[PDB]
Amino acid sequence: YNAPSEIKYIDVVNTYDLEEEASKVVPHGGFNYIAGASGDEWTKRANDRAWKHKLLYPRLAQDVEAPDTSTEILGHKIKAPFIMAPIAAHGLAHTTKEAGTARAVSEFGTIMSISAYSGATFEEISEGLNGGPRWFQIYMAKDDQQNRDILDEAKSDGATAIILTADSTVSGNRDRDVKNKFVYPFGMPIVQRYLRGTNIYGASKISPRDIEEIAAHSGLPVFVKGIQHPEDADMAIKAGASGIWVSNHGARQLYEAPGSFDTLPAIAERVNKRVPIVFDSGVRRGEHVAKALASGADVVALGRPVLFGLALGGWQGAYSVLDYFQKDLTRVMQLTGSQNVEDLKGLDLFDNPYGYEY
Amino acid sequence: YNAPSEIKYIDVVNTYDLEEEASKVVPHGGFNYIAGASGDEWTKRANDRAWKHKLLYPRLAQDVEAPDTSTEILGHKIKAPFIMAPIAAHGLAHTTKEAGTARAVSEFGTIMSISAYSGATFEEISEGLNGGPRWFQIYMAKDDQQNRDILDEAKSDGATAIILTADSTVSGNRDRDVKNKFVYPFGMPIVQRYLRGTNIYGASKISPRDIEEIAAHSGLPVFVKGIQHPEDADMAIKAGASGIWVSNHGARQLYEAPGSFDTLPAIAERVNKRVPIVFDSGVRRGEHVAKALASGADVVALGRPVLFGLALGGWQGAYSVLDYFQKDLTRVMQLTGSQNVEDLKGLDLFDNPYGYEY
Amino acid sequence: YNAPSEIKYIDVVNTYDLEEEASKVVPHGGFNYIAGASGDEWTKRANDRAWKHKLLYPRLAQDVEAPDTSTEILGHKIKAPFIMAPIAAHGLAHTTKEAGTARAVSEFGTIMSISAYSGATFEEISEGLNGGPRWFQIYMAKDDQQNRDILDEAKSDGATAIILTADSTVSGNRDRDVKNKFVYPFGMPIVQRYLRGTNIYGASKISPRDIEEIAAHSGLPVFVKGIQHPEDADMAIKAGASGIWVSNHGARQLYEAPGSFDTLPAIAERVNKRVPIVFDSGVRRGEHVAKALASGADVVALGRPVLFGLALGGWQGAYSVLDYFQKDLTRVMQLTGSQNVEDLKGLDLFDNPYGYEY
Amino acid sequence: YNAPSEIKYIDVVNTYDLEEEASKVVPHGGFNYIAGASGDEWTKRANDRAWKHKLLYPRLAQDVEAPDTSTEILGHKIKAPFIMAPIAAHGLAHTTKEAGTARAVSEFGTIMSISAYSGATFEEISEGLNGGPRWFQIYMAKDDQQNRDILDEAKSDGATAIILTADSTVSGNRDRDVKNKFVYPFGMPIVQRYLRGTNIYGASKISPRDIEEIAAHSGLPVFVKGIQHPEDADMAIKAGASGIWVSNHGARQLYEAPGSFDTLPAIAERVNKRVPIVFDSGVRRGEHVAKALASGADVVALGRPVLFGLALGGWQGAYSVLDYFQKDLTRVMQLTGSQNVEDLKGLDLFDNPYGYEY
Ligand SMILES: Cc1cc2nc3c(=O)[nH]c(=O)nc-3n(C[C@H](O)[C@H](O)[C@H](O)COP(=O)(O)O)c2cc1C
Ligand SMILES: Cc1cc2nc3c(=O)[nH]c(=O)nc-3n(C[C@H](O)[C@H](O)[C@H](O)COP(=O)(O)O)c2cc1C
Ligand SMILES: Cc1cc2nc3c(=O)[nH]c(=O)nc-3n(C[C@H](O)[C@H](O)[C@H](O)COP(=O)(O)O)c2cc1C
Ligand SMILES: Cc1cc2nc3c(=O)[nH]c(=O)nc-3n(C[C@H](O)[C@H](O)[C@H](O)COP(=O)(O)O)c2cc1C
Repeated sequence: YNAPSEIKYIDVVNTYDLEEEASKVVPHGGFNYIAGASGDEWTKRANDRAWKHKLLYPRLAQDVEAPDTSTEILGHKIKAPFIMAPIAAHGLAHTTKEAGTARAVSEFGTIMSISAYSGATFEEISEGLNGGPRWFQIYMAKDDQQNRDILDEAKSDGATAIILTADSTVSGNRDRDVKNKFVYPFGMPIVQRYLRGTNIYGASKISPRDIEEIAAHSGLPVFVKGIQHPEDADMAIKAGASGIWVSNHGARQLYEAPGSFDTLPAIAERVNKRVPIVFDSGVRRGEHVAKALASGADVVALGRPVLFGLALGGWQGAYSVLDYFQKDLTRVMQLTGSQNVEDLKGLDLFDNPYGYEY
Repeated sequence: YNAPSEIKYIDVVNTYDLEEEASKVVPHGGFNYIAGASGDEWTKRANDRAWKHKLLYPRLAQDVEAPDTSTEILGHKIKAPFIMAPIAAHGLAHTTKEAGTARAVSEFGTIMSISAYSGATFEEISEGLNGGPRWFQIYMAKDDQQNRDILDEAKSDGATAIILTADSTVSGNRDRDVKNKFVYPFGMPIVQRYLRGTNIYGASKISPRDIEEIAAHSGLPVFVKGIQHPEDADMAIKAGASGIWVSNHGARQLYEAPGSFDTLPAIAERVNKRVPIVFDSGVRRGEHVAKALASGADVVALGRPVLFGLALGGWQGAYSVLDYFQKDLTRVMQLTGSQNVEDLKGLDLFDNPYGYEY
Repeated sequence: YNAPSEIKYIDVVNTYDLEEEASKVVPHGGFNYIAGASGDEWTKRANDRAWKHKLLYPRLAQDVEAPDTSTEILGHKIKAPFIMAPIAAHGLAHTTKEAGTARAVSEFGTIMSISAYSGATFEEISEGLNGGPRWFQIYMAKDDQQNRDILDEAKSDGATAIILTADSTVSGNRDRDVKNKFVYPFGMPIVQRYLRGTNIYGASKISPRDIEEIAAHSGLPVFVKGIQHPEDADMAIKAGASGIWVSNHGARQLYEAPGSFDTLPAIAERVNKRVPIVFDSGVRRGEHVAKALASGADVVALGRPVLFGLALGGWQGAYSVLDYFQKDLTRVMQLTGSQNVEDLKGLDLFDNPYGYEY
Repeated sequence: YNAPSEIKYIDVVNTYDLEEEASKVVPHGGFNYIAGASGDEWTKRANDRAWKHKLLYPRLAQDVEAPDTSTEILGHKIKAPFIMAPIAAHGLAHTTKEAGTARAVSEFGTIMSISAYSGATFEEISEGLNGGPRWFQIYMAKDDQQNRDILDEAKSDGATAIILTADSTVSGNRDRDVKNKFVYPFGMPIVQRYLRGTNIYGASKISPRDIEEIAAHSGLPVFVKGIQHPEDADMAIKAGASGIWVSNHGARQLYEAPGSFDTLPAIAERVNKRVPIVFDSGVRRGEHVAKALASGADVVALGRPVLFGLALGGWQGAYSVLDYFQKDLTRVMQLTGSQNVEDLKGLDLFDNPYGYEY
């Protein structure tokens, strides 16, 4: 597998163009694994078009200070209200793999989410993180010893939250991967450390009782990731979740489902401040960060655009994408009259009943 | 007429691609007879786009068991909540014609619907069915002796329900067939057995009084097929129908009518459990099966995708399509938190007022 | 000007295809005069797409008789619920001009509307009409003697109604005609008979007072044509109109206005049976005739499709288009459970809030 | 920089075609500076498509007089209800730059808006204006001496209103300019007159307190430009604004915001006659002028179409565009039954919930 290896900063004009650019340097199979989605990708398109359902108003300012994008989540002060989403197998995008992404995320000043299906060992990731904050993403194993194992791993790795991904009991119908007959070219050292001698995908099982078990034994706040329905959010909190991570997995799971942003207000209204909300699935612009905040998210998580940046320039390319989002958000703050992230949470959005074609 | 004859399993990634694939092996006229629809096909497109009006939520599970797709209708236990729709002239798709479809349907474990306009004799179909359950579809004849004849045929053929198709008093404005000057290359042996010596299309007449007559004399439960309006459903039940088959005939009849799925909730609310509902016209994915169930159908009927599978691989190709739907539905069950078909009937759907372009 | 001259019947599969077909035989300038509309034609497209806003239901029959398309308007029994719209300069489409259209309309058995801007003399039209019913369309002249003149002409010509076109005070912004620098190649003998010695387009002025004047002096029922707003319909009736002709002139006048069919229900509700309603602007299918009837029109008027038929086959080609509409409507009647034109007035339409893309 | 220099009248059929025509004579970088907008231009498209959300009705007349497009704003009688929007750097379009635009605007008989970022000196503009009315557009400087300077400039230049642009604290994300690496080829003499010896873009800061300061010290009525939210309109008036200028800067500022016309009714309802409203951002047709008037604007401002006319023909080309709008509006008046600009303010618009695709 001939992944790119060049390390360089990139001039990000917008994140959409990074997809086609990365397609020229990433092997075909791996690129389509990253870029593709379930079915004919209608729900991936819905994730993108949902942002046109609620529109920003330019507005007058009420404060004289320059804008400040910093915020805090679970006690971590971060430079901007976005974190890195947990994504498997960064080596499909770049030879420096998860260590490269971790270096970009740590140097930028936000939180790295580590997929249990990382292609890098934690020691490799730890070198890139250089002490930066990290959260650990897990799937629910049928074998409860494996859950005890991975929770111990997360604690030993300095994780300050667990991300329990609920929406991946089985894979989505990812037509690109089926047609390409795609096969992972490398292993999963973190899960293999624990599975050796005891099928990896088939080891995973979630219900409210599962959430309760993980929350009771992790010693860390647990986000439940993949929530799209408000009653699930309520049930997850009552079962002990310390956070709700609104997501459809980048449209890589259930097909013919809503665009993720369209589900956020109903969830936020039901959560009603009880726990923090992370929002993902389709964030491509600073305007999207702002809209998610205005709609009840505390932070968003970034995914594909960062991986495409990693493909194009390693840690410096991924850093360029994070820098782009921070600068893009700053512009949106100026033009919406917002001085800080809290102001963005208070924005009034214009409801567009016409949708994408207007 | 040089229909395909090869028998093989096929790797179904999605059913949409089967249309173009079948177009390469089926003679032009017959293929466009199968694939085409009335007018400029806007209502066929509406049947397809209607599925984006109600979207599935991924949700947490409440049961530990593996998913089970089986269900029961009119006392028949079937492997999945879909049956074969009655379709004329399977010999346009494959030399093994209705016997090939019947073998796939019986081996899979669901119900075969036999069109009165079959190109195969019942003995030919019976060999494929090998004892499997079958329903018999009829049109209302103007000559009441022909109705007595075909009801006797159905009983002699072991049918356990009659499908009275109401929406075909005359043909739809099927532009493809007119422009191709298409002509059936073979006969209709089942109707000819009774019509000989006594114009076939012109023999057919329906009103509530017709439904009452068929229901009173068939000795079998009667589904009325082609219903799209709730008041017709109520009238049909009051006239003695034992089932409502919501359908627009695959958009092959009335043009500039709604997509069939959009009509289902209003019908289901009016039927209000009185009789079983079969839904068809546009089912292409497991998500569609689930949405129909959640909207009040007891089972769906499959049509064009199975015929395209038959064209590509005979009974094994048709079987591959049925297998695809069963596996696709299983995935949807996992991701919606559903353990069984009854759970699917209880799903909450997201209303998408933006329609297809979102 | 080299207009087609061939006379032949044509096999009409749909009326949309007649446009491109006619473009191959009609001189470029004249063809684009017939086919074009104001601005970028968005409102012509709206006239067409409006039909997808209200959808037909297939439904059970309640009567045993074969369908009958006949109806009556202002005492004239006509073979089907459509008449010929007043259209200028039929010689742009065919050398037999208005006489050819009149022969088709009379032989079919409906009403011919004669534009004051006919290229044929009345004697020429009269030969084609062969005694068939005719209505006379006028514009309001600034010179009231010209109004007295044309009303006398209409009476002498056997007209049984006047069509007062209100929506043409000035021409629409017809980009095709401006860019083609189109110029009428022949004269207007009917208006010239009266204008000689007394600038034709500039002779025309309407207000409720104008309607009152025409209705008081015509000796015939007056339809006011071009109505799109209900308050205008009420004002026109109170001023003495004997009919309301809902129309946007085939989108050839005001741009960025609604599709004509979308305006019909509000007008019909306000008219509330007081006078007959003629509907036009975008009728292309039997389904459109049915929908207009169900929405409050007594008849529709046909325009461009008949002219395209005339271009392709003279009176026999125009006849073929009328025959197509009658047969198309008959099919729609069968499938909607309608035995006669009154049944069509009682149809329940499905409201499609998604519009054209569904 | 090789700007066009030819002076000629042009035959304007519609203003949309002027864009492509100007692209053939304006240098690539400057043309894309004029034509482009933020992001992928979705909000520029929204400005255009918003006009299809409210549709005009053709209607009967209630007055006998010929239409009159004149109106009055802030005591200035103008020939038609549109003015020239403030636009920087007209020299990108034509060598005669702002003097050419000013000559067209003055000769036509409306108000010229002068951007503080003009490429022409005021003396150059004054020659073109030849005494015609002018308003002066400013940005809020951080250095309050610069605000005192520019307000003195405006008064010395005979300005009769100040346009305080609020929506440009920083530049929009104008992808065309970033990708073209566009750089202004000439200077800004008006701002340089005051900035010399005391970074131009970075000199600009607005809040209600800023509006109050400008309104208290200008000696002239102050319009606040860039308003899209009603509460900002109320706050601006309470702070001393004498006018509200509804605008999104031609979509050159905040991305993923509404089309400007969609924001106008809510603003007009809140302003509730307190001060005049100027509307801009997307006006391309006489129908748009009429719709803005009917929705609460007193006049509209024209932008890109006039600059494209200037590129194609200098002052005579810009004049041709103004003449086009006046003639186009006259047609719309005739067909809506409107005799004067006040009648246009009273029009009833058809609400189109289907949007652009209908
Ligand atoms: C290539 C790829 C791999 C992913 N791997 C994981 C994973 O291992 N665990 C997980 O919880 N989510 C995974 N996700 C989902 C992401 O966490 C996140 O929800 C998604 O990337 C957001 O959508 P976006 O990148 O289109 O904005 C993955 C997504 C992609 C595209
Ligand atoms: C080629 C073809 C032949 C059909 N023949 C019949 C028939 O003989 N009797 C009947 O009731 N329906 C017939 N139908 C309608 C089907 O029963 C069913 O309603 C339709 O196939 C469902 O639409 P779909 O296949 O697009 O999902 C036919 C449909 C097709 C496409
Ligand atoms: C070429 C052409 C000429 C027309 N001439 C007249 C006319 O002279 N008088 C009139 O009242 N309407 C005239 N109309 C409008 C028609 O009466 C009618 O409203 C229109 O054709 C209906 O739209 P459709 O043909 O697209 O269905 C004309 C329309 C066309 C296309
Ligand atoms: C090339 C260009 C330059 C502009 N410069 C200014 C400016 O200097 N000051 C300002 O207030 N608005 C400026 N605008 C915004 C215009 O005043 C106006 O709001 C916009 O042109 C209206 O949109 P439209 O031209 O698409 O109809 C500019 C617009 C363009 C296209």
